[PDB]
Amino acid sequence: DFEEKMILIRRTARMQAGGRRFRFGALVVVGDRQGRVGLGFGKAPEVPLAVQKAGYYARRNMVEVPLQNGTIPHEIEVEFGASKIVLKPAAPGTGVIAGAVPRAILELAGVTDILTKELGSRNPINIAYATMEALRQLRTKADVERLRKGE
Amino acid sequence: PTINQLVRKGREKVRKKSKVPALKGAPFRRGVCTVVRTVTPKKPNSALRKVAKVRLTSGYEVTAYIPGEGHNLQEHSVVLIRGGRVKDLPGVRYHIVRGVYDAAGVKDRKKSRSKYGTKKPK
Amino acid sequence: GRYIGPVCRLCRREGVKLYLKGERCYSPKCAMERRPYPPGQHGQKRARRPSDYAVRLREKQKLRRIYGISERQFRNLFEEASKKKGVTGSVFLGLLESRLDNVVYRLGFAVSRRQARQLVRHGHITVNGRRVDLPSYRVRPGDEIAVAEKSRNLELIRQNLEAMKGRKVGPWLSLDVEGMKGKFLRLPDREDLALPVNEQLVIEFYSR
Amino acid sequence: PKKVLTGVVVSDKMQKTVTVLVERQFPHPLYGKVIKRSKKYLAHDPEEKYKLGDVVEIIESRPISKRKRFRVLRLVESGRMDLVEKYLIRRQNYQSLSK
Amino acid sequence: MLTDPIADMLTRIRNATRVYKESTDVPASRFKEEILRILAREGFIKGYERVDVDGKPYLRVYLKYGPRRQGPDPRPEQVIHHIRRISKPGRRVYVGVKEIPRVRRGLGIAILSTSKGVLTDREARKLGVGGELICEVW
RNA sequence: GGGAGCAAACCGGAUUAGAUACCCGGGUAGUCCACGCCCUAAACGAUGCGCGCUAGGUCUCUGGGUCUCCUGGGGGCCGAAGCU
RNA sequence: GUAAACUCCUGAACCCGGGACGAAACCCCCGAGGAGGGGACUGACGGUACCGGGGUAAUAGCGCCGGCCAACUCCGUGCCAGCAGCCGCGGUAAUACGGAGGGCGCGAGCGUUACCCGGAUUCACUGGGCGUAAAGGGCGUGUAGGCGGCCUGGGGCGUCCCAUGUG
Ligand SMILES: [Mg+2]
Ligand SMILES: [Mg+2]
Ligand SMILES: [Mg+2]
Ligand SMILES: [Mg+2]
Ligand SMILES: [Mg+2]
Ligand SMILES: [Mg+2]
Ligand SMILES: [Mg+2]
Ligand SMILES: [Mg+2]
Ligand SMILES: [Mg+2]
Ligand SMILES: [Mg+2]
Ligand SMILES: [Mg+2]
Ligand SMILES: [Mg+2]
Ligand SMILES: [Mg+2]
Ligand SMILES: [Mg+2]
Ligand SMILES: [Mg+2]
Ligand SMILES: [Mg+2]
Ligand SMILES: [Mg+2]
Ligand SMILES: [Mg+2]
Ligand SMILES: [Mg+2]
Ligand SMILES: [Mg+2]
Ligand SMILES: [Mg+2]
Ligand SMILES: [Mg+2]
Ligand SMILES: [Mg+2]
Ligand SMILES: [Mg+2]
Ligand SMILES: [Mg+2]
Ligand SMILES: [Mg+2]
Ligand SMILES: [Mg+2]
Ligand SMILES: [Mg+2]
Ligand SMILES: [Mg+2]
Ligand SMILES: [Mg+2]
Ligand SMILES: [Mg+2]
Ligand SMILES: [Mg+2]
Ligand SMILES: [Mg+2]
Ligand SMILES: [Mg+2]
Ligand SMILES: [Mg+2]
Ligand SMILES: [Mg+2]
Ligand SMILES: [Mg+2]
Ligand SMILES: [Mg+2]
Ligand SMILES: [Mg+2]
Ligand SMILES: [Mg+2]
Ligand SMILES: [Mg+2]
Ligand SMILES: [Mg+2]
Ligand SMILES: [Mg+2]
Ligand SMILES: [Mg+2]
Ligand SMILES: [Mg+2]
Ligand SMILES: [Mg+2]
Ligand SMILES: [Mg+2]
Ligand SMILES: [Mg+2]
Ligand SMILES: [Mg+2]
Ligand SMILES: [Mg+2]
Ligand SMILES: [Mg+2]
Ligand SMILES: [Mg+2]
Ligand SMILES: [Mg+2]
Ligand SMILES: [Mg+2]
Ligand SMILES: [Mg+2]
Ligand SMILES: [Mg+2]
Ligand SMILES: [Mg+2]
Ligand SMILES: [Mg+2]
Ligand SMILES: [Mg+2]
Ligand SMILES: [Mg+2]
Ligand SMILES: [Mg+2]
Ligand SMILES: [Mg+2]
Ligand SMILES: [Mg+2]
Ligand SMILES: [Mg+2]
Ligand SMILES: [Mg+2]
Ligand SMILES: [Mg+2]
Ligand SMILES: [Mg+2]
Ligand SMILES: [Mg+2]
Ligand SMILES: [Mg+2]
Ligand SMILES: [Mg+2]
Ligand SMILES: [Mg+2]
Ligand SMILES: [Mg+2]
Ligand SMILES: [Mg+2]
Ligand SMILES: [Mg+2]
Ligand SMILES: [Mg+2]
Ligand SMILES: [Mg+2]
Ligand SMILES: [Mg+2]
Ligand SMILES: [Mg+2]
Ligand SMILES: [Mg+2]
Ligand SMILES: [Mg+2]
Ligand SMILES: [Mg+2]
Ligand SMILES: [Mg+2]
Ligand SMILES: [Mg+2]
Ligand SMILES: [Mg+2]
Ligand SMILES: [Mg+2]
Ligand SMILES: [Mg+2]
Ligand SMILES: [Mg+2]
Ligand SMILES: [Mg+2]
Ligand SMILES: [Mg+2]
Ligand SMILES: [Mg+2]
Ligand SMILES: [Mg+2]
Ligand SMILES: [Mg+2]
Ligand SMILES: [Mg+2]
Ligand SMILES: [Mg+2]
Ligand SMILES: [Mg+2]
Ligand SMILES: [Mg+2]
Ligand SMILES: [Mg+2]
Ligand SMILES: [Mg+2]
Ligand SMILES: [Mg+2]
Ligand SMILES: [Mg+2]
Ligand SMILES: [Mg+2]
Ligand SMILES: [Mg+2]
Ligand SMILES: [Mg+2]
Ligand SMILES: [Mg+2]
Ligand SMILES: [Mg+2]
Ligand SMILES: [Mg+2]
Ligand SMILES: [Mg+2]
Ligand SMILES: [Mg+2]
Ligand SMILES: [Mg+2]
Ligand SMILES: [Mg+2]
Ligand SMILES: [Mg+2]
Ligand SMILES: [Mg+2]
Ligand SMILES: [Mg+2]
Ligand SMILES: [Mg+2]
Ligand SMILES: [Mg+2]
Ligand SMILES: [Mg+2]
Ligand SMILES: [Mg+2]
Ligand SMILES: [Zn+2]
Repeated sequence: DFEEKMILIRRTARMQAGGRRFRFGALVVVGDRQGRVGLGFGKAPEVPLAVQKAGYYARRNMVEVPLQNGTIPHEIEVEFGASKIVLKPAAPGTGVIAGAVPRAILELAGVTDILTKELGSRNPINIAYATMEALRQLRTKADVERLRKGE
Repeated sequence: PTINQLVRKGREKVRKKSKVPALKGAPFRRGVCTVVRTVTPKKPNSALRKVAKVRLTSGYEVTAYIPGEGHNLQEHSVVLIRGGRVKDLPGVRYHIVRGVYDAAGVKDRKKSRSKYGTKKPK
Repeated sequence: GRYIGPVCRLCRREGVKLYLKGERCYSPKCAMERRPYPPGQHGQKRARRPSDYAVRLREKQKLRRIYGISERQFRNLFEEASKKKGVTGSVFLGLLESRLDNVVYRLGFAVSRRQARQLVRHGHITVNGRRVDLPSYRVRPGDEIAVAEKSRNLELIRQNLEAMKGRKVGPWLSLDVEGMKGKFLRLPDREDLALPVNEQLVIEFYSR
Repeated sequence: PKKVLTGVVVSDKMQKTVTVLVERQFPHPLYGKVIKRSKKYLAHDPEEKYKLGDVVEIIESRPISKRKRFRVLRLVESGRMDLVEKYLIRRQNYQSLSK
Repeated sequence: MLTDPIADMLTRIRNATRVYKESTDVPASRFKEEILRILAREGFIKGYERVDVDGKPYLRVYLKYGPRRQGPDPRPEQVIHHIRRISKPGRRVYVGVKEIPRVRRGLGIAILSTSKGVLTDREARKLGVGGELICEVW
């Protein structure tokens, strides 16, 4: 249904008498390009099954994104423990200037104009989570004046 | 470090040092060969490589690599130094510029010939 | 000096149909439709996953190949398109279609964007009654892009213009098949143009 | 024009002259924090009416000597040795630095 | 000894809200009132009142909070997700009218102390003045 | 100045390929006191000082109060939120 | 690889004709030696720019193609020869060495070396830290300095607004 795309695949390992058995990792983003976006990470003894699992887990953890005409409502400096990322809105015709990771996410988010920067740890996995939790925290004048309403 | 600490002690300006004292901050440095030789490479690899000590117009005396297969440098050959480390040969910070001065370009070489001072054939 | 050389190989690389040539590109092949795959010994081998860079690159080169214009020029414009307020993406395209040699093609006087340049340099062209040979020329709005006095009677010009009548062209353009004149009504527009290229991709490419 | 500033007298030992200490404050160029800074001026006192611990106003004036280029304009408020002490103590500690 | 009472208050509001207190207190001050007034008058807190604690003047600040949420940890929304003192005693921060921050693209606020009184960021540009960037909230 | 015990160095015994050691039998400076130097350490919570604010459960040391408890000041453990 | 040949079309170069702007004032009469008017001289560049006519298909390189990083196969070579910015490649089956084919990237340029800022958020004001990763002083006392609670009033140095000068 949605646009499917993954950031990284990786083969981990685990020692064991006689040898080292492997698993594969898959960081996958899913998005409608209109607001819905989600991210999954799945592991499985083979690549394809791994991408599938990631695709599945991804379709679970979804999130809306308050796009104000291709852009974001307001900047945010969310730090995911070790990693830190900075989203910042921009005028149209700017395009999405970001690293491989937030690029993949923000794009499927249907975002098209936004400048960013990955301060702190550059770890893909954590940079990914950071971006998600980042978006999950965006707000519009609506939700805002809605809270300063308390009606 | 508190602002006041900063107001006083301040921040320490970095300053890096020249990876290559070819002196004069020059792009190149003429010099005369003095010990055309053949040294064994670093730990992981192995293949007697062509090097030569040079007395420079800058006063220093340094080793530099000879690029390409085979060469023509003797004890008194004049040559132009380029500079460019060699991860394989510890201590070599420079490179011979093939095809300039007594340095000859690679004979019968078709690809990347420019990096070796080799005219285009017929 | 411009491109010169096998152009249909470009048709094949970008994968998209590049309407550079005249008759052929509408025949049973812009080179395409017989060899839809890229040039070279491979091309028809299992295609490899493309990097973000591959994309931003090609989508950029695809636009450049289209206007068959130099890298130095193409770039000096993108930056000029940034200084100007207004969507840099669309604006850059704007400065492109305002390019004289291109006007000549969009006005139908030429079969190709390339034969358009030729006509221009050789001076077969005029703009407000003044010969011009620089394909670079930035055509302002409201300009009599007419055929040269001498040039009027000529196998090609006549032939191209003849074939041109009836065919309504360019929402921002005004063809006068009568005196072989034409006018740059106004700078084009976002949707007035149609091209196999997401301009945002080029913006992202030139961020590095 | 003809700059004028205020400061305490910290010396009167000279003939027809006094040393005035003037503070001045301003934000740090890079760190903002309003930082203090000061400077002694040799002022012309053609009667040594002004004395130690006096706060005064000295004005940019015609060169009187090698260092003297300000005449004392008027007494702001007499007696403030407390300030002089700070400056004298600031000095005292210098002894405890050499080797 | 307390170095800066203002940041303390902001911190008292911050630590209070993190646990979802109905309200907390803080020693009285003409200045502190103004900060609360603007803070409440902008919908960040319900209000306040000069309560008393053992003959000691305080200002009980009544906190505001969002509704309950769904899913794991129904931890409600915060009305003040972010409060932070800017111009510290360790380094005062003064600004010209032009400099004043846009704060979270208009969504946020930023109290300034000025020769016209205490007033939010937009207010300063409104009546065209500048002053000590006290802090900001959103 | 003092010197019982212990004990670097030292001597002998044993072990070992060797044993300039671990074990054993001896043993000096020292360890003790006065006055004076030395100023180092895993001088370690490997966590600078002061202040304010943010659940509780239990254990203990020490003060005050009619006291299955209340209220200060310390010493441990378990743990909210939160941090890492 | 439409690439070539071939067909047709245009016409850089070259040939011929014409050929500047830049130059109006000094000066000379009218007026008065003023204001005004009028009259004349001077071009190195240069027979150059440019205009008009005739008119020939008319140089292409250099870097790269293991990952960063766009671009793959064949042969030679066998830790040799050599590559290399970092990671690393070569020890019979190398897309990393060398040549070729093809490909990618720029183009009268392409690469190389040097230097500066960037990336470097790695001297961190913006915008970093110090239990175990580099980093709390062995502990106190205290000097200068830095910083400091609630209320009322004076001053207006910092701070702020305006005008003006300068920039
Ligand atoms: Mg994994
Ligand atoms: Mg499944
Ligand atoms: Mg599941
Ligand atoms: Mg965090
Ligand atoms: Mg975490
Ligand atoms: Mg952190
Ligand atoms: Mg980014
Ligand atoms: Mg970064
Ligand atoms: Mg220094
Ligand atoms: Mg190097
Ligand atoms: Mg030479
Ligand atoms: Mg060459
Ligand atoms: Mg250039
Ligand atoms: Mg003509
Ligand atoms: Mg940029
Ligand atoms: Mg950049
Ligand atoms: Mg000032
Ligand atoms: Mg001084
Ligand atoms: Mg003198
Ligand atoms: Mg004198
Ligand atoms: Mg001393
Ligand atoms: Mg000293
Ligand atoms: Mg000494
Ligand atoms: Mg000395
Ligand atoms: Mg009060
Ligand atoms: Mg700050
Ligand atoms: Mg005794
Ligand atoms: Mg004795
Ligand atoms: Mg004894
Ligand atoms: Mg004994
Ligand atoms: Mg003995
Ligand atoms: Mg014996
Ligand atoms: Mg022994
Ligand atoms: Mg043994
Ligand atoms: Mg022995
Ligand atoms: Mg011994
Ligand atoms: Mg003894
Ligand atoms: Mg001794
Ligand atoms: Mg004792
Ligand atoms: Mg005794
Ligand atoms: Mg005694
Ligand atoms: Mg002594
Ligand atoms: Mg001691
Ligand atoms: Mg020490
Ligand atoms: Mg310990
Ligand atoms: Mg501590
Ligand atoms: Mg402490
Ligand atoms: Mg309790
Ligand atoms: Mg118990
Ligand atoms: Mg008790
Ligand atoms: Mg009682
Ligand atoms: Mg204790
Ligand atoms: Mg104890
Ligand atoms: Mg306890
Ligand atoms: Mg927890
Ligand atoms: Mg032929
Ligand atoms: Mg024809
Ligand atoms: Mg013909
Ligand atoms: Mg002609
Ligand atoms: Mg000519
Ligand atoms: Mg002529
Ligand atoms: Mg003439
Ligand atoms: Mg003149
Ligand atoms: Mg005249
Ligand atoms: Mg003259
Ligand atoms: Mg006369
Ligand atoms: Mg006359
Ligand atoms: Mg006259
Ligand atoms: Mg002439
Ligand atoms: Mg002439
Ligand atoms: Mg002539
Ligand atoms: Mg012809
Ligand atoms: Mg040709
Ligand atoms: Mg031809
Ligand atoms: Mg090449
Ligand atoms: Mg290259
Ligand atoms: Mg490759
Ligand atoms: Mg490579
Ligand atoms: Mg590559
Ligand atoms: Mg490279
Ligand atoms: Mg060989
Ligand atoms: Mg072989
Ligand atoms: Mg082979
Ligand atoms: Mg091999
Ligand atoms: Mg190869
Ligand atoms: Mg080739
Ligand atoms: Mg270039
Ligand atoms: Mg270059
Ligand atoms: Mg330099
Ligand atoms: Mg640098
Ligand atoms: Mg970096
Ligand atoms: Mg770095
Ligand atoms: Mg560093
Ligand atoms: Mg870094
Ligand atoms: Mg700094
Ligand atoms: Mg750091
Ligand atoms: Mg350590
Ligand atoms: Mg300590
Ligand atoms: Mg230490
Ligand atoms: Mg120590
Ligand atoms: Mg010490
Ligand atoms: Mg003392
Ligand atoms: Mg002292
Ligand atoms: Mg003090
Ligand atoms: Mg104060
Ligand atoms: Mg003070
Ligand atoms: Mg009162
Ligand atoms: Mg007050
Ligand atoms: Mg009063
Ligand atoms: Mg006051
Ligand atoms: Mg003032
Ligand atoms: Mg005013
Ligand atoms: Mg102003
Ligand atoms: Mg001004
Ligand atoms: Mg002015
Ligand atoms: Mg002005
Ligand atoms: Mg100006
Ligand atoms: Zn075609």
